[PDB]
Amino acid sequence: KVCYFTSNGITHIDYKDVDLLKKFVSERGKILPRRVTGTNAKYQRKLTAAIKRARQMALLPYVS
Amino acid sequence: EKMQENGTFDVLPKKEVVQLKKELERLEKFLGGIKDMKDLPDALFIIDPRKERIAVAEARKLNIPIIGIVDTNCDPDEIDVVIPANDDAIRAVKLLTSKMADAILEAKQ
Amino acid sequence: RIDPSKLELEERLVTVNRVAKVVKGGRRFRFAALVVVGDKNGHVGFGTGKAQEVPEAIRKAVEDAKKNLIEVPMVGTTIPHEIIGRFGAGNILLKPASEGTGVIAGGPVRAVLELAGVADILSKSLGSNTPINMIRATLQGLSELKRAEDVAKLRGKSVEELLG
RNA sequence: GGUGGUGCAUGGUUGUCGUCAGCUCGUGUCGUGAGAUGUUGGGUUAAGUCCCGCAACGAGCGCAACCCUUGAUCUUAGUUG
RNA sequence: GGGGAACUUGAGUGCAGAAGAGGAGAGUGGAAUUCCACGUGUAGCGGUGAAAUGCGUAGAGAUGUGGAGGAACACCAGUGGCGAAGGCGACUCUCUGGUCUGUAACUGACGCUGAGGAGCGAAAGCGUGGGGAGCGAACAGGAUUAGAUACCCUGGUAGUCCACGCCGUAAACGAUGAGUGCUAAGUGUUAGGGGGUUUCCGCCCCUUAGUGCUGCAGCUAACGCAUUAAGCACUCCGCCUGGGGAGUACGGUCGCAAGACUGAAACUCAAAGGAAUUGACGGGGGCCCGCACAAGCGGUGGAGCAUGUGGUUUAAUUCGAAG
Repeated sequence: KVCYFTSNGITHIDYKDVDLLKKFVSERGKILPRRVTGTNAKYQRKLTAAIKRARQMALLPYVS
Repeated sequence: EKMQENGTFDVLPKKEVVQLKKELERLEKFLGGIKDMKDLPDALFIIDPRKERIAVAEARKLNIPIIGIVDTNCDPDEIDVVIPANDDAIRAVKLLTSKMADAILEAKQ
Repeated sequence: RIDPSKLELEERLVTVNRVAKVVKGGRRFRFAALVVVGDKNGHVGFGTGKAQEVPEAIRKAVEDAKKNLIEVPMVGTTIPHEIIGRFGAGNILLKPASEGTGVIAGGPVRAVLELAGVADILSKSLGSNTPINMIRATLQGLSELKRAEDVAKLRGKSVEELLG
């Protein structure tokens, strides 16, 4: 598919961008996989670097 | 073929159908118009040895210089005469076989 | 090139192996054969021999023998130089010598060199003692021989310059 | 002369796997060689039956068939029927 | 080989980048297991091939909130990252190792390998305390079975877990000792860099580095291996010389011990193993067949009697046939 980040060409996720993150989160709260989203390896490793932190600030759910 | 028109054609009406004419449909296809050979020839023309290395092997194995249009992935170690062209252009495979058939046509004198 | 069948082949056998195969009932004993075939003027070859009998395997050895021959240089009834063949775990080296030295070779190998006409070879079967591969150890080395006038033509050089 | 001995000296003779769908050869190649291909793959059949595909093309012993019986009818022949 | 002097590609340094589950430290959460407090609520749940032991009218199991406590860190997860190997996956911070690119600024061969020596090295085990929710050797119980000191079954001690000290072994595996160059491709994939139209996105091409697969020459005994070599060459270190006896005994070091490392011999077989092929078998799979089985009918094994071999019995019970 198409990388969502390279469509913007965008750097650092800036963790408060919850609605930008919620596109990459599944229905119940799990992490959407790489091959469905079609991101990049540099970007996919920043996602779990970001998504896990917003889980610890209650901005992203664990299991909903 | 001597039997079906000149020989004993009247044995059964279906011995020829099950066996003889079923043989006639096979060998006129699968042994075709090379049938009047009676000799070991000294040349061969093919279209794709990369598709059909199998035919080239025994021709190579008896030291026979052969010709052929080849694809770019073919074997120049194998063939003595390299002809690089489109393997599936219907005009070009008619064109290149026209020059070679007219080569031996003028060489009949 | 391919050596033609317009020669005088002498074709004495080397060994016979009885060779089995195990079916529902029991074994099936057939025979194997290999015959060194050639003249005494520089053309040596062989073929395999497979049948269900003794003598028809001797027949079918001659076919692939006449399908596969090879030629050896006979400089002074010697091999022209020294070489070591290495085909398939049987090493057999080849050394030239003077003309009185006879044919000192292994069992099956002695039935090869006399079927070259070349009567001056020292050799020693380094590798295994198996009859097919020792003959494969000979002709593969004999294939890699060279002639004195040929390599001077390869180098673009004088033939006598290879000697002096 | 032995119906004396050994069917692990034998011919011959039959059972048996089972009337099961199999066993090989010739040529060609394949693999240093043993062997492998043909016989495997696809579709069927009671079946190596048969078609298609197929580095194999073929042939041989098998299967079936031609042999009998019973099941219909005609010709010829009708007694002891 | 030695000495004297230069060059910069080998290797190193600067500088500019980029990747990271690399290590060590103190702290932080989120589901989930159990435990316990209690509401609500009734006869069972629990477990298996089947079933029992265990748990339960004293109120279990299920369910609702709340509480303690440990250890494990889903999703991302990928022949994906990194380390020399063992290994490391929640999160953040502090501290710290190397890696790769970009050149050129610098050094002027400063390098490679390395016996002994040194340090690291999963799991088990050891010594001292800490902590012990799951899990769990030993043992116990219930089955299973001719036997069950086993697989199953409910519990269950050490352990695992932490700090610190030691043992220093494994299929510690890529069954491939480390480095340098060279030798068709095609192909993904992780990190870059250069360019070509383009801010782009992108496509295409060139290019370093690990990372996988299919492949030529050649190597190979065959399977296979193939720019990450088992190709062709070279420098260095370890190891093997038939199998068992045996990694045993003895002798010595080391350790808190368990045992590790160095390491035999008398004896004895003519062979033990390597890949490969045809077979036969499989309480391995796939297709498929016969009264084989299922769905039925009628008998045999009880009863007398005929008959046939057994054994036994006799003067001999003629000999042969034995799933």
